[PDB]
Amino acid sequence: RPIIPANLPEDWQEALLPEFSAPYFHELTDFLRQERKEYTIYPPAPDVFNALRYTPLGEVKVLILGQDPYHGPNQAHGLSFSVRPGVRVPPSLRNIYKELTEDIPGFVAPKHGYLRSWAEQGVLLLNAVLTVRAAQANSHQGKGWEHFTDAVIKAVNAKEERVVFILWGSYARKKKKLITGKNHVVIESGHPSPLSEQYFFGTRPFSKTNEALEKAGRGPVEWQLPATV
DNA sequence: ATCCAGTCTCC
DNA sequence: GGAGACATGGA
Ligand SMILES: [Cl-]
Repeated sequence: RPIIPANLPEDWQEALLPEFSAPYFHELTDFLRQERKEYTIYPPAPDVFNALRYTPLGEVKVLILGQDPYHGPNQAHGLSFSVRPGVRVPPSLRNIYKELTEDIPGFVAPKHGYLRSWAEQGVLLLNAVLTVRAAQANSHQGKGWEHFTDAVIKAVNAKEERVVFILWGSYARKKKKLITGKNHVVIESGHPSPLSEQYFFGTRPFSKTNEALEKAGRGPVEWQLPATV
């Protein structure tokens, strides 16, 4: 039987039905059940598909693709790079904020790390791999997620209206060949982790995104976050 | 003071 | 991919 996540927007359910029905996805699911039995796996299972829940396929105008979820306790909750109200801003997101402060005039980094207000504007906050074992970055690489996130990329690429794809890191950048739509734009760099920050700083992805959207008659993203959440 | 938050080079 | 070099600014 297909293993279909609950409460997805209908457009995602229709686009991704073949994935939820596929043998590779059944095998990925079985592996993840074993992993959750034997280890602490992030994010919590109810949150794994939250990026799709918060940004319907029809609303996507920017697709941010990181590597894999944050791998410490109470960090990841399915929107890449985001943390819940109350949670310390992780290093990657501190670096995102540093780059925004330089790239977008007037951006003021808030004390929180909650990025829901970006998802609500059409920014799909994805990672190439959607789960991780505690303390072990990229521990779930190469187990089936990449086929599923290829399918997500492909569904967005099939849209006619311009989407900006921002590929952060080597693993996310493997998706570049799938982005063939004539109206789409790809921005790529190193990941914003402090361990790769020399490959991220100065790449101006936020302004480049807004310029591309504007030239296509799409509205820019409001990158400023609320001061409190 | 230690620990802990990627990607390049050769084979 | 494997092994190692070089990767950081804070709690
Ligand atoms: Cl994440």
